[PDB]
Amino acid sequence: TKCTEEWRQLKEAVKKEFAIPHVPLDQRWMFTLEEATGPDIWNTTWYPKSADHVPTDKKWYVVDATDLILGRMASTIAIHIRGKNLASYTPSVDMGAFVIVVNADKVAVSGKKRTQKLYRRHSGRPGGLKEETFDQLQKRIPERIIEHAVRGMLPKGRLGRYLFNHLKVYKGAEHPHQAQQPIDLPLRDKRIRVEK
Amino acid sequence: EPGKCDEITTRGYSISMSVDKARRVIDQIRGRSYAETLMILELMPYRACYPIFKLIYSAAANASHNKQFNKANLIISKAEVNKGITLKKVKPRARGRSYMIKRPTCHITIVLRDITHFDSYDKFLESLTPKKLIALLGLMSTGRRRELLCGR
Amino acid sequence: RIKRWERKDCKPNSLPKLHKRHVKVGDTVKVISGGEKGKIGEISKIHKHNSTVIIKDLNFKTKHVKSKEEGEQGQIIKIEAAIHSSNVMLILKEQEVADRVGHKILEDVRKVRYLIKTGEIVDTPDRWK
Amino acid sequence: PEYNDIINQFLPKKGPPPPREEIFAVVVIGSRQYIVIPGRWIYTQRLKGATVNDKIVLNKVLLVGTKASTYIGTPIVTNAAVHAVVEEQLLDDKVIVFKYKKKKNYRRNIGHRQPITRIKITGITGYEDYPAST
Amino acid sequence: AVPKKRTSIYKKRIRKNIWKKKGYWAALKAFSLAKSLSTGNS
Amino acid sequence: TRVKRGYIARRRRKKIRFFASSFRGAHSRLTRTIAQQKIRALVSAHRDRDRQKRDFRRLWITRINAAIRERGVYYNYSKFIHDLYKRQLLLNRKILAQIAILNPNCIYMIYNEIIK
RNA sequence: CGGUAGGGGAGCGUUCCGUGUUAGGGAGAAACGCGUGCGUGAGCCGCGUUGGACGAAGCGGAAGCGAGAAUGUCGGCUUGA
RNA sequence: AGGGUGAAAAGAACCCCCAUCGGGGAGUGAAAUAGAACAUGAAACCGUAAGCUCUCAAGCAGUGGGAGGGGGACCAGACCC
Repeated sequence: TKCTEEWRQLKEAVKKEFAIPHVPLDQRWMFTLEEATGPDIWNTTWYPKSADHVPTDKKWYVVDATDLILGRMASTIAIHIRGKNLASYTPSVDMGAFVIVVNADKVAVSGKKRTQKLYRRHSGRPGGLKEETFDQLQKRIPERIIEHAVRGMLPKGRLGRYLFNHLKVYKGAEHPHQAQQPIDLPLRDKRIRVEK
Repeated sequence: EPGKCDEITTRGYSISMSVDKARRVIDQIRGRSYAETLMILELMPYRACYPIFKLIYSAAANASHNKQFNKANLIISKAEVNKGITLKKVKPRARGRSYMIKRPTCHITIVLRDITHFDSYDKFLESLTPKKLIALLGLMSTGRRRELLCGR
Repeated sequence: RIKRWERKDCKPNSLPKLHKRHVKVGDTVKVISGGEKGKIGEISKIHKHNSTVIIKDLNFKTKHVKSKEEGEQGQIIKIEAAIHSSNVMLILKEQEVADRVGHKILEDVRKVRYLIKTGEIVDTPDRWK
Repeated sequence: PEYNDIINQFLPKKGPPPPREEIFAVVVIGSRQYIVIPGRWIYTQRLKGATVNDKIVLNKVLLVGTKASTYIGTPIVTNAAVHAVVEEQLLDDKVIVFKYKKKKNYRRNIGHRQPITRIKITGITGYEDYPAST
Repeated sequence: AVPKKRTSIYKKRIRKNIWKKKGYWAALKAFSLAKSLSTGNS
Repeated sequence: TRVKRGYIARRRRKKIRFFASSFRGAHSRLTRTIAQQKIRALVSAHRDRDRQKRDFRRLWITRINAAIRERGVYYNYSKFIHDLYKRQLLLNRKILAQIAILNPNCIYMIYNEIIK
């Protein structure tokens, strides 16, 4: 086994190297044309190569959700997860950033929604519909409230699940993602912070 | 070309034995040592084994006599079980209606294979990759090179 | 196999049918057509229903005779075969030439089979006259 | 020596495929835009009146670019005219048009090979106008 | 009572292969006994 | 003059099958079901070629919109298009969106000197 | 120049006949399976393998002449297992 | 209901597995990828081998877009899976 394994791997390396030297691959920044001049990138609509959009290279964001509007925040969050943010957009793939939400339990809502709004899950039984209010749920598990608001705006389907994971909601103010240096989120809206 | 002389296709056929019940047994011995296979087939709890065993032993004896290579070397390369020639009895049933019961048959085939026929050639290609010993323009790299035929 | 359809055609009166044929048994013949072209032999046995004659030592044909009674070897008997009359032709053995046969009425009352090209008679062999 | 030889003979290595002028343009042809750079070919609608080998100039160049790129105020830059050569006027791969309606015995199958043209771009004639790029 | 359609293909393969794996298990066990047959057993 | 059919059947049903020989399961290998499916394949092709033309455009518009919103805080696709025609400038959506990808410098340059 | 019932025009193939005991064919026909040719399509046209002797055009003729549906029908083989 | 080994039975002496059946060498033959279940041998159906590929999925199974991977003893922005 050993002999044939090492010998096989020595061929696998060489054949890997033979192709790596056959046509090369940029990143973004760049200028229209180059010394690639292979298949027509220019009259064929752009479509991302996996080499571009790897999950390490993706940007990060943090939202402090204190004294905000739940829905208005969530739309921007959804946008920044999708990648409609970015010029290089593609519906088929996720090329969007991550999002981190903190102080989810201090998020605000207009009108008489703190009592009247109901969050329902139905166990999947002949009896069990379980329905609890906004504030009642917030006392227990406030994470959901943001999380649920966001998932409703993301595109449901195989992608919808995968790029949902990118949301990171939290109860309190501090968060454990200091390593990633997540920058602050830009916010298109006038109504987004509450009157106070 | 890559083999041709690393084998002997003994094909004992018209065995009175359903194909699925033969594939219970033959799926286990696709790629084993011949010694091991014989030890398996005598202890196994199947009617299926006996005619298989007979053909394995007949095939190995055939290989030892005819092409004259060692039984300790060889293995079972390609085992294969195909549909035979079906016979159809018409049995009665309750209330006048009648249904067929079939006597199924099979065509069993076994391709044995010596390990060490093209070993002189393969062991020589322990020589590491960037070598290309260009002697007869290309030459005899014809012995199951196995891993790649990336020769553009 | 024997083949069931291909047998002697019985007449209405339960008897097989036959062909007039240029050849007789007490006869020397050259082969015109086939594998053994040009070879010169004699007729021995004569199957009438096929128009196939049997020439002694010509259709060299091997046969794997399996042992009949005991535990012994048998042996590969190289036997003759049949051969169709149309392929064979009647040799002279004076000029050593082939022919195409014809009939004539001789002074001796009987009718006989002369040749063309050195038209010499071929009728005083076997039972004889 | 021998070590450097045989391997070199067998598995090669590539050079930077040409010189290239590297100065792009944007041309309009059959009411249809194309980014177009020199020493390079394009597929278009079959040009009615054009021969097999016959050079032509495209006078609808809405954009040009280089280190210091140059947009357009109006349409066409002004006296910029792209320089090209017709290659061949072969037809496109067959597109199968298929009328179908449910249950009415109305299957109607009909191919269509649109005639196209292959053209090869030789050079962009320089702009000499409205220098943008900051 | 009665089947609505046929399983047809691919599903019947999946069903049969587990049954052949029953055979595989028996083969393993019978292989194990051959070594026990060689030496001792008192 | 009896006329057996023979040749004429499966010489066309081979051609029928040649289409469907990438299909998955029963559809690939069952004469009459292949004949049922090929038609539908061609119909979905013909239908989606016209969906293509509008859907690519719709993608391009989103690309351009995404690109242009990164300039001024209140500047937006809708205004951008009318600003193009205000200056008389016949760049179609394809080119605009593709330059926005492959050379964002050029969109910056077009954005700079359209405003004035 | 959308199109069901439905009407009109223009074609493709199938076997057989005239031309023709044509050329083409045991240096490979009919068939059978594959084609990065052609046509608006029915279809056509070249390929070298399997195959082992038949037999294209073109101009014409004649029909047991085109199938997915008939709880059709004969044969094969599944599913339930 | 159930025709077509070959021109010729030349229908497989001998050897091996082996109680039989049947099989592999040998021998015959133009051919045994013509072995008597024998000529051309389509489809369904059943496998074996290789290339890619599914175990957080939802699907009349295709279609437009196409990530990543693989080619064809013929160096293509071409073509195929």
